[PDB]
Amino acid sequence: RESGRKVQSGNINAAKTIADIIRTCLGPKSMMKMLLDPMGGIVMTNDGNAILREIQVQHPAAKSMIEISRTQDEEVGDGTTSVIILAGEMLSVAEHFLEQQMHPTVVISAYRKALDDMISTLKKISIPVDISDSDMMLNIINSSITTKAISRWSSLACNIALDAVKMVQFEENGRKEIDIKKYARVEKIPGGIIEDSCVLRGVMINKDVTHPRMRRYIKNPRIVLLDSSLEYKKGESQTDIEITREEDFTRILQMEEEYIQQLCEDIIQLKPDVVITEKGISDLAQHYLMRANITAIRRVRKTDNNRIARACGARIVSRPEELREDDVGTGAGLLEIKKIGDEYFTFITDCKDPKACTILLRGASKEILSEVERNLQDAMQVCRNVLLDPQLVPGGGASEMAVAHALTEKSKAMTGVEQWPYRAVAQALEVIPRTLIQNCGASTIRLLTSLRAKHTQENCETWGVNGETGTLVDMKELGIWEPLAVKLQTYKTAVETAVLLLRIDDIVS
Amino acid sequence: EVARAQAALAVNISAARGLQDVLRTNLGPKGTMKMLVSGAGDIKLTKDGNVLLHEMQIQHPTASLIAKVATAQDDITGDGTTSNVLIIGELLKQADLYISEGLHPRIITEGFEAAKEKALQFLEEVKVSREMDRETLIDVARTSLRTKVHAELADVLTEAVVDSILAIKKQDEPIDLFMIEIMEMKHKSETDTSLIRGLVLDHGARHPDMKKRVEDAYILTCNVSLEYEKTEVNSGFFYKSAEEREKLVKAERKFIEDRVKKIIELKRKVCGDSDKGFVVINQKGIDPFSLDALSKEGIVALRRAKRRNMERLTLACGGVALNSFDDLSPDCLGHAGLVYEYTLGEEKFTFIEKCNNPRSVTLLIKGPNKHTLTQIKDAVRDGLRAVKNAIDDGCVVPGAGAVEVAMAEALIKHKPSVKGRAQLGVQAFADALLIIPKVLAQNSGFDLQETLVKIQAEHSESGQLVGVDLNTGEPMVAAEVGVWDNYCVKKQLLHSCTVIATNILLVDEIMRAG
Amino acid sequence: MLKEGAKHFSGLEEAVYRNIQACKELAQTTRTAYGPNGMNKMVINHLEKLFVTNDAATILRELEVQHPAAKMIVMASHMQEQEVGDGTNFVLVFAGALLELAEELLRIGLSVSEVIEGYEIACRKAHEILPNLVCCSAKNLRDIDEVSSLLRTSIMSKQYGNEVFLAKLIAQACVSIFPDSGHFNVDNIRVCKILGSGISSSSVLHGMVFKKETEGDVTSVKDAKIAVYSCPFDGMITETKGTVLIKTAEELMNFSKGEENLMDAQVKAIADTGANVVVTGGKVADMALHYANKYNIMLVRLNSKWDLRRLCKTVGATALPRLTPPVLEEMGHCDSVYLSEVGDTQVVVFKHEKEDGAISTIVLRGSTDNLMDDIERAVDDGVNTFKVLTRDKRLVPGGGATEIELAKQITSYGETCPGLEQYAIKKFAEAFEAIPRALAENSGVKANEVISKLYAVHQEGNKNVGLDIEAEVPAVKDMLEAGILDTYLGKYWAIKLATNAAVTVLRVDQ
Repeated sequence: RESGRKVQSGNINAAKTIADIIRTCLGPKSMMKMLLDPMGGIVMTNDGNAILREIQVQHPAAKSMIEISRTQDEEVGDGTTSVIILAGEMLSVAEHFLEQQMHPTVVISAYRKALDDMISTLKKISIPVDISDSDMMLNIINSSITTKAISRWSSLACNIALDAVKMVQFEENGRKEIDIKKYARVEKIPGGIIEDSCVLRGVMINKDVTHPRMRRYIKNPRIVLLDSSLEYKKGESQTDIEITREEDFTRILQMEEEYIQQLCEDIIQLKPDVVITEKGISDLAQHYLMRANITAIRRVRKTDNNRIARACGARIVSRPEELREDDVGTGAGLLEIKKIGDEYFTFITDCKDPKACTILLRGASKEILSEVERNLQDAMQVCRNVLLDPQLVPGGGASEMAVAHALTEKSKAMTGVEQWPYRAVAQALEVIPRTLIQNCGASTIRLLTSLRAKHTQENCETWGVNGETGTLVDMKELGIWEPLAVKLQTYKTAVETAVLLLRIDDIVS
Repeated sequence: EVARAQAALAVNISAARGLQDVLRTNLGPKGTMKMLVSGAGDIKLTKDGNVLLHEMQIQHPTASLIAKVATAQDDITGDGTTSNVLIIGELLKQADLYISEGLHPRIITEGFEAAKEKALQFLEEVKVSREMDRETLIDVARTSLRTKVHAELADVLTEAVVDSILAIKKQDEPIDLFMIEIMEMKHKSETDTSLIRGLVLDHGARHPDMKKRVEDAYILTCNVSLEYEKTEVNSGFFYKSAEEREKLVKAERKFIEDRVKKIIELKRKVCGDSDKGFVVINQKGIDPFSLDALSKEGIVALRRAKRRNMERLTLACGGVALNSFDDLSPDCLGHAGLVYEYTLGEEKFTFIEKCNNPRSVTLLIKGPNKHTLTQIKDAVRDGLRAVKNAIDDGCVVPGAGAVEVAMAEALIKHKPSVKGRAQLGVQAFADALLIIPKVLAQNSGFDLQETLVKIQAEHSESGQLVGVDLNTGEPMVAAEVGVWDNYCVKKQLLHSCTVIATNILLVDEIMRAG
Repeated sequence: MLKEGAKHFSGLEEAVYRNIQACKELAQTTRTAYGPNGMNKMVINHLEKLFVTNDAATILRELEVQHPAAKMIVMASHMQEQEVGDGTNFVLVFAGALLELAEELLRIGLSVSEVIEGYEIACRKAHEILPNLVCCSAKNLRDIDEVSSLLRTSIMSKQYGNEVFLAKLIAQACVSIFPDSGHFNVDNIRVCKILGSGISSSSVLHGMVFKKETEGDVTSVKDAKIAVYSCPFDGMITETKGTVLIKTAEELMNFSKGEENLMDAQVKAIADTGANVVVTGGKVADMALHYANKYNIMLVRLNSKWDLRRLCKTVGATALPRLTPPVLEEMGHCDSVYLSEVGDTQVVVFKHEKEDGAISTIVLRGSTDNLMDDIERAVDDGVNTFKVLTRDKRLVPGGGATEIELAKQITSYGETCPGLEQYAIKKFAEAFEAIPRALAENSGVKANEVISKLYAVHQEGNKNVGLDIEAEVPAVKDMLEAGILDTYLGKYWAIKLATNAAVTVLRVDQ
């Protein structure tokens, strides 16, 4: 039970401090807040998503801030800090005034037009990419890794991100939307080195299949994904009574044989060696296949088989009758039990569809690998974000100072009370520049007013202050870049986010 | 509960001084001991930076956080944790002064680094490459032990130190996880510090007078049961089967008098005499009557050994391990040119000594057996790692602040950037260096100012590395003096000092929650 | 601290102020607890047991202090007493006195190491002229008056009154009976108090004195195969039945009858295991005893662990509960095993005395144990004040005469040495007057009178004080020339051990 202006305050109130301390933590140049547990447990992070947690949370809109944050933590995970900045910016500025000017409403609307102007300006301020040139992509990843200051192994993982994620990218609604991630498969591996890893075709099966009787290598036998229903039928097509006695053992187990084979001969109809048996797994099912000298890999996940559905690019087959390569094991394909470290790894490569690879990771060991993987995970996603979005923007204040002018130019032209949000919208761009001016550790009011001028003539197209260069700069020469969507994705959120709590005057239990 | 930014940094920097200050002699011979009766609530004695940290249950995050990274140096050097804390808060003292006047917390943290380099560059510049001899290591030994204990106490310690590492320098292993074998002994005085190029055997055999002086040591380190057990034991044990117990009574001493004969024959094979000493060491119990048979053969047959000792036995002697004594060649068992089975107190601690190809060298200390006897053991043992660094680095420079000024000089003597910006960081940065001699000199004596202008002008006049007389307060050529910084030690803690001081400068809030 | 942090109960005030005072109050207690004194200090045990002693460790052991300051040092007086007899009551007060000069130096603002070393420096200087203070040595450890001259001191160093016949009876106890050549035994020399008669009636029976009742017939033979048992007879019967008495009735008459010949069995098997005496940490069993009277096995109805200890100790015995026919493990040692009556109580006696296995067991008669205890306190020390294990002890003046000797000496040097080192070395030779001030109190005079003359007597190695009227006006006794002397040894220790901590205890501010 909470009300109105006090909500509206608690909106501005909480969302203020919500938007805040992690901006000290923001920037490649940053300030890590300390976090103390009531027991005395200490934490040092630049991660708001992490910072969101140990702090005791009460304000349910702060919980809701954690929501769009986690919601964004789901999407990128980076900028979850940066998304809640601007809503904090947004909710702070227009709300109290314009609610004391009596409305969420004109505030609500104008962020539609706060959104589009930049969305427009985004397509203007962001420039297309070569996803064709991975180096044109690499610098982004070279840029993506280094705000949290990780380079060492990532410098390679940068490239390896480029490689698979363009391949792990095959997806179409017919408008060809590519979100596809789960295709990309990663491998914890002991030994090798962080500077040695790769992407192997199909989907390499690492996690739950070490299984040594897969044989080892499949030259061109098929791998078989069973939504069969390979389960032995104790009768003709059915499962007869159990075996409590000698008579039920002879007759029933015999008919259990046929249904395995007749399907496994349908499996043989696509000629495998490896059959990874998921539905209809039977102790006779593998044994027959093992009697068939068909290695039947059981006690297995359909997630593996979904990895294997993306390992051969295939589907999994409920059809008992007439099992096919294109049914399961699409394409010639491979299957190989590989030891990277000594861990057995099934590698099912050569998906029937091209753009087939999945990321092998070697560190000097699992951990220093996990160093790669975690950062590669960021590296690899920026790809499918650049692969998502083949436009990208000179960052910092360039990203920031661009639209406010058009926005103010709107507010000036729009000259409503919607102009007031476009004023409230204008400088909210510049807070991370303030943080960037924090990042350099300089005088913001100057650099703002300075960068304000930098948009008066240059129009801050490439010109922000970059706290890490310290100065108002071209962000193209300087090379500050993100795929446009990510900018918007950070930008889209806070609008709706602010607009979200812009709706709430009422908490009620 | 929360404190923001400025209020956040205070609790940080404010927590440092008093904490930091207690250590103002933790280093060099002037270093003052500190006693926990309070750490777990137990009477103790310690000087080290990192160790004292972990020892006390230390409630404050400030106290908490560096001990984690202070663990690194104490892991690496073992000392200079006895040092590093001092520059750190003094560094913390410096940066605020700007922000006190005002300045952006970034740029100061920002201005430490080229500073952290140009000074580290000066380390490259100042580092004194030295060709390590036992004497050089003797004065390397005593500079870390002066940090620990009396230079007096550093003396009898120094011997075993540079001597133990002396046989590992043979091994060409720059680090020592062996010849780190240390022993403590019942005594009225912790003064005694003994050096066994071999090992020392804690357990005595339940039978005395077996071979009390083993001259030629032929050591089979044996897991063997020469006590299977003598009476009813079934698998060697009691059980619920009489039927099996009925069968299993006799083979026991048979399996034993086997291993008896397996030693009996072995002894006479190893020896053919009681003249050449001989040793059997069981990881488990042995029949004394086995021993009785064997104790009269010229063996010292030993029992219930500790698997750890077995190794240095298996290794420093080149010893061996079997489950059946069988017979083995005399040489087939590892060797120590002498074994001295030694009782001080009521327990014979057998010295298997000059163990052939020692990879391990045993350092006995006899003492009152108090945390006194502890305060000596820890003392040598980080100096061991310290002097180990002198094996590591060929560059050892003197301590006693001979480094600091000349290092603090340049970056102050010129803005290394010729930025105020960096010099903001740098002047903050390069200043904290002086904390060590300036307090120690004043800890021991006159105000820092003189020695400072001395040591500076001296270095300015000299360039020779001149450092405090750590119980006077006057600078003395610290190289010749022997108070000595491994280029390992100082460089690391340098990094350690700064690498923490930044993001902790960067804590602009702390919430109590989790 | 300022923060929530770490662990310390010393430092700041505590180190300077409160530790020194923690280094004070108990030394303050020990001041007339050492040396010739009429001071007496009541103490209750964990037993709540009212007792008086001028011995420290007794008092010490039950004292708890949040500081290590008072805490840690007392081990030294023990480390001392580990070495010798008293002088221990001197050990700490020597420290505490010389200590609080440093907090003054702390007021005067002298650095720790600056304060530290001059003592240590002069601690040598003490030990350096300490041999110059050897005015005699120990001639006949067999002689009574050779030894009694000494023994009087630690007793005196404990208490003034009873010292003489003690110092006599202790050599009449024949500390003689050992070479004390490096061979000396206070396991073979035990103080066993008979409660009864007088303490002037207290004797010394050479051979183990066990006031415990000699049970039944005396030893089978005097080289006693000894069965020392914690519980040799716990009873052989179990009465649990329908009623745990009778239900089927005749089943009762079996075991109460069948019990006793099992006690016979055990006792016969005491005669069968071969023990010339059986020893019961547990109870005697009467039939067994009667059987042991038949078998004439000497017995002890009940045995203290203390009994069993010395029993297990010296016999080579092992005290065991036995519900079984017994097994000699304990066997023998003592070649004469007797019954005595001293204070007219059955005294189980064990004597092998070889001059090496030689047992001279002091048997204290007295009508009070607290009496014979505070006695035994000084008696504890005299024997092990006698125990130097130098037959030649380089006898140095007793009673503290050597103090003023080096007061002049080392502060005259303390004069000569320069710097802040001076008062370090100077306060050092000032540490003596404490007890010459302390006992001067119980003596009844100020220490200036004492010390000015103790100074004006100058180099003596005799002239000194204590509890006396000689200790009052003259500031002169013979703490050498009267027969009151000291071994050279504990001196070095009473000097050194305290000097170490006083140095060390300050250096720790934690």
